[PDB]
Amino acid sequence: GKAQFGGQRFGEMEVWALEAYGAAHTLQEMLTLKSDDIEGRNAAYEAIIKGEDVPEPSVPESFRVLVKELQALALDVQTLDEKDNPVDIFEGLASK
Amino acid sequence: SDPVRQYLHEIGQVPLLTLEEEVELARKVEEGMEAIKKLSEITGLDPDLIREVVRAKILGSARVLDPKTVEEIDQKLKSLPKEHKRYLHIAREGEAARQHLIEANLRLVVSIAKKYTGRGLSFLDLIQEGNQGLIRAVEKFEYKRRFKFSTYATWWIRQAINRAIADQARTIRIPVHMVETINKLSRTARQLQQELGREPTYEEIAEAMGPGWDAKRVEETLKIAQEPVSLETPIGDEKDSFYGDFIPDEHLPSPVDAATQSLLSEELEKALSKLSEREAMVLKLRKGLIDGREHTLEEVGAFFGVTRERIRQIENKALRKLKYHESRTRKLRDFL
Amino acid sequence: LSQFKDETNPLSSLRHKRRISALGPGGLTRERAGFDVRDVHRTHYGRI
Amino acid sequence: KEVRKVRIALASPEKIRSWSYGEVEKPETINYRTLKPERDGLFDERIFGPIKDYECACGKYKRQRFEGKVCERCGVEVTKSIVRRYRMGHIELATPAAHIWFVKDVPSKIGTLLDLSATELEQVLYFSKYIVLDPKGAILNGVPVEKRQLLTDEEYRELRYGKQETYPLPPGVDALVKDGEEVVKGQELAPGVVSRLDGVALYRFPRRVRVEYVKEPKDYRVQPHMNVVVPEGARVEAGDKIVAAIDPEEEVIAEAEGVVHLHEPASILVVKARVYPFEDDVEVSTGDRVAPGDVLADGGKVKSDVYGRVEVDLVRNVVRVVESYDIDARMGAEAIQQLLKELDLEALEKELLEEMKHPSRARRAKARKRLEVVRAFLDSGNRPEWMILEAVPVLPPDLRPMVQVDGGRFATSDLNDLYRRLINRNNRLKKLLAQGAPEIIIRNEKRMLQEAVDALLDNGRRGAPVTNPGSDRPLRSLTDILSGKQGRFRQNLLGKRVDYSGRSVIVVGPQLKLHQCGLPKRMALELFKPFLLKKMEEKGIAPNVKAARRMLERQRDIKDEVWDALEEVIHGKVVLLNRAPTLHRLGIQAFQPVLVEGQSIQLHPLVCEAFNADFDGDQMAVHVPLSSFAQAEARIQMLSAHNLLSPASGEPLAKPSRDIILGLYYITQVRKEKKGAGLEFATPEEALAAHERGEVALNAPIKVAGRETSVGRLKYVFANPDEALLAVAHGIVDLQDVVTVRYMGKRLETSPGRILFARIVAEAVEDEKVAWELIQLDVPQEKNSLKDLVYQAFLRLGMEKTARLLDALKYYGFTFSTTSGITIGIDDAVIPEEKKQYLEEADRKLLQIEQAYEMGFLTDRERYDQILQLWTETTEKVTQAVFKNFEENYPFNPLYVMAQSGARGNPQQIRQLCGLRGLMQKPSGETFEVPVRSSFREGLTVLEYFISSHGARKGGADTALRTADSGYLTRKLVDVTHEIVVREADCGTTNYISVPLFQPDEVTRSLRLRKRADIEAGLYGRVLAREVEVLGVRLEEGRYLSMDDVHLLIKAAEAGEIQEVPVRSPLTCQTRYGVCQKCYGYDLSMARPVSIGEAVGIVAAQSIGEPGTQLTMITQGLPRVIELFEARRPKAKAVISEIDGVVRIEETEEKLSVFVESEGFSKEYKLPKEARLLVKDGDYVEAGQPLTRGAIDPHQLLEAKGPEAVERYLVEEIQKVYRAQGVKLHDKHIEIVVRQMMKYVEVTDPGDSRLLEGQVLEKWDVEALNERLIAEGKTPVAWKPLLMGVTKSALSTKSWLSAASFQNTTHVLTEAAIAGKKDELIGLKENVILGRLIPAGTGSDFVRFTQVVDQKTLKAIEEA
DNA sequence: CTTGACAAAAGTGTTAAATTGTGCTATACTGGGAGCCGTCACGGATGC
DNA sequence: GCATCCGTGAGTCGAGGGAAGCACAATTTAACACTTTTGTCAAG
Ligand SMILES: [Mg+2]
Ligand SMILES: [Mg+2]
Ligand SMILES: [Zn+2]
Ligand SMILES: [Zn+2]
Repeated sequence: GKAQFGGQRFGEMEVWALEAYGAAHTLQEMLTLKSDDIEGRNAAYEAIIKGEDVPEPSVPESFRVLVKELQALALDVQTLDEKDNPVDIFEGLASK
Repeated sequence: SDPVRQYLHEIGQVPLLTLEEEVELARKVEEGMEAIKKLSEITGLDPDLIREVVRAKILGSARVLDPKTVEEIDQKLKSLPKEHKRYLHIAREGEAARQHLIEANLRLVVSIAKKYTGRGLSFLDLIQEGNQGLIRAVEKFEYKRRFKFSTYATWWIRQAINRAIADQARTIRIPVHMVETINKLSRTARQLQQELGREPTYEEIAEAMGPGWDAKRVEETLKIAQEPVSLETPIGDEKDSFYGDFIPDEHLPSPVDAATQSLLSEELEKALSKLSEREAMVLKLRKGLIDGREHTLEEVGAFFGVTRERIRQIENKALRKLKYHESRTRKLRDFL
Repeated sequence: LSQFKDETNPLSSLRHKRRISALGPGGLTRERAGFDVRDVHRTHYGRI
Repeated sequence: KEVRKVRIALASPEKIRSWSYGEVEKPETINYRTLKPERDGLFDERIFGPIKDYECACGKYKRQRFEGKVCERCGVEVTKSIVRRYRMGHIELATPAAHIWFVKDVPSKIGTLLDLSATELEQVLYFSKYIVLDPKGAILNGVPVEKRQLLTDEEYRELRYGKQETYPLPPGVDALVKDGEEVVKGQELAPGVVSRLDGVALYRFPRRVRVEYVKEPKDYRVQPHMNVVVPEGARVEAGDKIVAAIDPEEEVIAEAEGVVHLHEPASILVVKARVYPFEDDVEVSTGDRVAPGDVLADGGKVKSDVYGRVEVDLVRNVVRVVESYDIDARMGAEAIQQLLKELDLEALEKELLEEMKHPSRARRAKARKRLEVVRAFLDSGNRPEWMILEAVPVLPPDLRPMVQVDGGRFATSDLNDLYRRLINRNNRLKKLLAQGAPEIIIRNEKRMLQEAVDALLDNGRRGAPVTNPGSDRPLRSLTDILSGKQGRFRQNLLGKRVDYSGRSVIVVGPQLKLHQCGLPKRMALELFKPFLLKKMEEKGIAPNVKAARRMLERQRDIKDEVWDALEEVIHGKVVLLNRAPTLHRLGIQAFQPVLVEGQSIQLHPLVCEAFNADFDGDQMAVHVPLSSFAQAEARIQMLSAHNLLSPASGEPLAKPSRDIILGLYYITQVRKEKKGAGLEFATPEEALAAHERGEVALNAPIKVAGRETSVGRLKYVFANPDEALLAVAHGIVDLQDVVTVRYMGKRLETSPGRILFARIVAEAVEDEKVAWELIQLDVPQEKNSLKDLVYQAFLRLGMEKTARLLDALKYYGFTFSTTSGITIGIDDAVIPEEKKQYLEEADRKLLQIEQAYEMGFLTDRERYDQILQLWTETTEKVTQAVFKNFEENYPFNPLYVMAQSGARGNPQQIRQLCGLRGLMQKPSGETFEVPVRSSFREGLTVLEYFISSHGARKGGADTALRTADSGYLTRKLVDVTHEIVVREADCGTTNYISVPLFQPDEVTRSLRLRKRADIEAGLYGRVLAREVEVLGVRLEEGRYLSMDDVHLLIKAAEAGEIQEVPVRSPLTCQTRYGVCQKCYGYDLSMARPVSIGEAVGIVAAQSIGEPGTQLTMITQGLPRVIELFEARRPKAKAVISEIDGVVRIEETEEKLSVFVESEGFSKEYKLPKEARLLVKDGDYVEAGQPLTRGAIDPHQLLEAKGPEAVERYLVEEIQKVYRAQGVKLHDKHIEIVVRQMMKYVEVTDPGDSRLLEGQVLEKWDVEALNERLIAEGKTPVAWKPLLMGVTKSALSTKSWLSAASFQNTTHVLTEAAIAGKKDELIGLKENVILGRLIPAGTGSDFVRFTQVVDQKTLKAIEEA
């Protein structure tokens, strides 16, 4: 919303347009760097004002919310690697 | 499919107690309670422990202290002579009567609970809270006074229902004493509202409350009594907008705020570079740029092996050259 | 049915008071309304 | 490392407790006064972490080095506050509660494992019926109780506690039965009451006691507060008490020795029990349970004779054993959990495998459904009992925040309310259990606890939805958060709000280039702020970035050098313009921003059609790609000037439009004169001589000597275009006057405007010779001729020169339309002189029709039809008269020119302006008998206007309700094909499809050539599978079919040299998870072979779905397409012959039958009376050939004919809808979707495998499994091709993430968690959800690893 | 550079008010109440 | 066979919208003073 100084909604159909174009990196930025990659969006702004290229993005926070909401439903959602070993996307902040 | 209808049907399968039946059950509970005390005094066991064992046996094996210690205590009671075993029988009959007395009065709580609906707790929640008061009524009820059970149980059922509303009807819990104040304030405002033919101001409400009340306290009480608003309340006829969509997150630093903090550190590091190899470490320790916490002059001294006056001289010297370097360059005033 | 008054100009306020809505509490639904309720009936002549 | 797979599985209570950092024991959220979280509450800091970074709750540790330290005063770990978003708690349920996802999701997973119906499971779970777990030798109604039997509450009380009944005696009357006397059923107890069961009759409250002294029948009265302390017939010595009382004054004693007799009982209790008199101490106590052979009293003398609950009566000194059994029956999830714990999945699988051989299909079908659930739990490693929750996980509090708004008010989510009720009910259940509350109270609380869990997990799934008190709005549960259009998937994962994004109204920029846009300065300053701050810091505008940002905060503080820096910032860069709805991929395009003064975005005219954008108030969003990758993708792939052709059809999409066509058509159209128009002469000088006399006009067609020419072609002969256009400037001739011009060495006879158009193309493409070959000079430039010019320029020159040609056409088209003089007046809508004559003829015929009707020669229905035919024929004639008048008398009429050139309008709309409005339809569908005989120029009457409003509303309502249907269809098509990507150059398959060139016409019963647009849509840009030799031209195998090749093939077909073309299509492609380059063909957007890594599945779905809104203007239109894509069985389905043979009609008055006769077979088809048979006697029909008119069932066609026939039918019938509406769509896009529909198969013979008969799995998997089984010499799996709709095909995909984000989120997740499904992140949706690089475009493995290096950084490396 | 003086702030200890939690009240009282159709239509899947 | 239950229905924007009282104990918290660190001024 303009009143809230808000961004433009990049809905599903707009995402499909980037997928059809093949703009994998343009789509990835709008999903992570410009929306909810908290570490990515802070680094992207800092890199630009220093004259550098924006860094490689990271996992979005919305997916982190999805994992936690799925766990609250007693569903064990685990992100694995090539060798099926679990990968911690919370950076050790949720592991006891 | 209706939980309320299902409960009402279940309580309807227990016939209501006549006066003769009610007195017999009340007498048995009173006799059973006394026998438990006699058993505990003779055997030396905890009166609560014997009551649970007697309660556990009466309730049967359909209820999950481990069962082995129940059996050992039960066998110990059964080993007593006939005179002492007679109190075990009275305890068993008393506990069975207590269960029957509670079940046969489940209609009384429903009649009371139906008058508390709409105050923050659902109808079934009101009933179960009232049941807890009904159980306490059975323990405290005395048939010697010849008062009917409905006379005494009503006080305990209403108490449990009213207390539960004060403790569970608000997302942000408010103590009973403050909840009572809010109800009294609402009654006073309502009574004044009809008398004045308009909404009373905080001055009229405060005067009617009595001594110790002013407009400030009435205003604060109303502010406390504000329930939190749901983040999922829709706005507009279209069901696509909610409260949470308009509340910014002011906890996490913004990208601008995070960037200027890193810019400040880089500029501060360059300023500390001009300082001596010894002064910079002292200043960063005193300002907590290394450990994250400030260090007192003695601790900084204990770190380097000098008295407190040395650090206070180094810090005042390191902090003064930075003023000179900053003034002669003006590369650090913007961050302030 | 209690709507923020549309008073861009005098005609705006006049139009709003004369609007007839099939929606609201006790009426049709914006997505559950078929073509029959949305058509111009022959009896709309002179009335709607 | 790097995330490659995502796995979902059931969470055990051990895992749920391992997740939790502490158990939430209290429902308190925060302190109401201090506003700090309460200990053990839903927001507790010791559980979920500190509120603020590196600071305990007790204010003792406030530094970072204490990271990893837990304060010993408050217990709060000293760490980042962001852990509050990630750390979970748990609630330890007093009793287990079933997960509603595994109960109410049909078919129930718990019920399937336990073989319990949905009703049976609900009754047990919600404490309606008991389930037996240990009968303990219980007998019910003479029949022993077996395990897993459901017992109602009445039956359980009977088995567990026995039979008893109390009969209230009337006051005063005395019972006829004594205390402790056995009775039988129906025996009278008192004079007025009779028993209903056999048992021991016991006096309840004896109102009178009669003692007999020996010296004396004294009688004593018993009150309600008095109880008798002695049994009946008891000898009472002097002084012994008889009746006990509260007051000793009213206590009853005995004067002397006597016997006590009890009388006047209040009621009789008849209980089925055994009475055992005893003399010594009893070894049992009240409430114990005994069995035969158990000792009761006297040290073994008295023993139990039957099972039951033992109760000892001290008054009567007898032992009563109420006949009952210690049956183990339980309700709720605790009973279900015990059953699921006891399941032996290995043994259950063996039994189900044994039952899989049952001859009955229903028995086998049921066994497979149970066994699929059993197999899922066995292979995944999950436990069935994990479906019942013992500990409820608690979401991190930052995901369910209780935040304070700027006004001081508190805002919280509904999950806190749902959690509080669960905790409030759980804590109360623990208190009730500790107090030994009766079963009715405990059962009610357990039922609420189960319902509280189900409201938290999925509110409203079972029972009435939970609403916050004081409102009727249902609370949002965890299921609602993840499901629906407002759920996490579709609102926050598949689409997001983005930074560096703006929006403003759009206006037309005619001066812009095709690759440019008008970006307002104020928008660009905010969009490019971080870049601008760096540039401002570089120059002297600001000292640093922070001071630069302060300058931009205030509008009056911005200096004039900032705008100069902003120009430097955006140099070279591009922005993305987006207009919603983004129906196809051209809804987002990249433009080079041009800073303009104002607040509106300037849009190039040529991109309006792709954007579907006009300038009546439209708005667009601006997005700023940030990195070099994002900028490179937009500048190379997404640039507007690079996407000139339509990916859907391959035709130009950025082409001349309304004003551009109008200007170019006007100058290229020639004038026709009528002054001379036929005069013949002897010499040219005579023909010219007449012209100066005024007898013949300049462009009047005359004959000079023998040839037909005009005066203009003789009077004016120009040496070159420069002289011709110089004469135009001097007013000697007009652009529309036909003259003789010497161009390129050929003496042309054309107008200067056509010569001017030739020079327009020649200068734009900078090649006079090639441009001459690209244009059609001898015709006015309409929409289609200009479209052909753009396509030919694209092929011969490329994107760069075509974009230059497009701008030149736009500039001159805009320039000429301004000075040409197009305007619309009331007289421009010319009324034909034939309209009055036609209406008089129609009225006479209409009056003639009525007279025949009044004479009774025709009925109402045929008269109604005949009236409609008359007006339909009259309306068509007026349309002819309207346009015929235009092309004879006003060839340059503004309505005619706009319609003819394609700029605006169609013959239907022109007639309503110029001829008559025509017939109108009632809201019921019928058409009014009287039409609207008045045009818009004459003006409708009041009645005619109201009659016309019926159709206008229906059309408007149709448009509103069709956008939802078209948008839903596109989403289905995306989700079924999103994973299809060109992944390799060639899959090596030798299969193909033979695209037919001739269509089986049935009205003439002959093969006729298909339409050229139809053959192009099925052959353009396709790789030839086999060599074709037509017209002396050898089209080798592997050759991509261009438009020239397609046209050549049609030319050969017209000569009877070829009937069908074998081409490679996605239908026969063997590439897994996509297609190959050679099976797709050309990138219709670039008219060249498709590049590996393109997301053709997304392009195909957008190509099909974009014209859905235009489709609707048996079923036809969009509803026909939807049922075709959903593989639905039509209501009026056609009857097809299952076998081949000759048809034998046996029509009789009674009924209609159709017989197909073969060598030995004879199939009978009982058609209805009103069946439009399309097959006649003496015809040989093949399998799957329709016998009756209608829509063929694709599933019946698949079984009767085969997988290839149903695929061909689906593609052809979907195209019929689009072709009938004028929409051009390549068959590739439909075949990509149909390929996904035919992706699955059904097993018919398990063979030497573990697969089940009737199991559905992907065709690739079974073929791969089959070739594997052959390798080790085993019987292969026999399968059967299967067809399913786009929704069913999408929902049965292998990846659970994409399926859950599409629909049936609860159903998809509940199956995936049980099966432990691992998502390999193969398609596009899964990578989009995780924010990864999609495996398409620049993210495809084919191109992602490409390296770039110069010849000096490479040469030095080569040395080492 | 350290010693000592020197004092302001910060840190323990008591402790009174202020606040919060818990128990109790005895004529007799014993099975709820809001909803209530333009019920949305339609395809699919299950079931008996 | 049919009844019956379940999930589905375009996008962006926009603005407006935002009915108990008491006693008594138990715990918590403001209020206070004394001593202990820390900080500072002098001196040599
Ligand atoms: Mg528009
Ligand atoms: Mg001449
Ligand atoms: Zn702490
Ligand atoms: Zn292929």
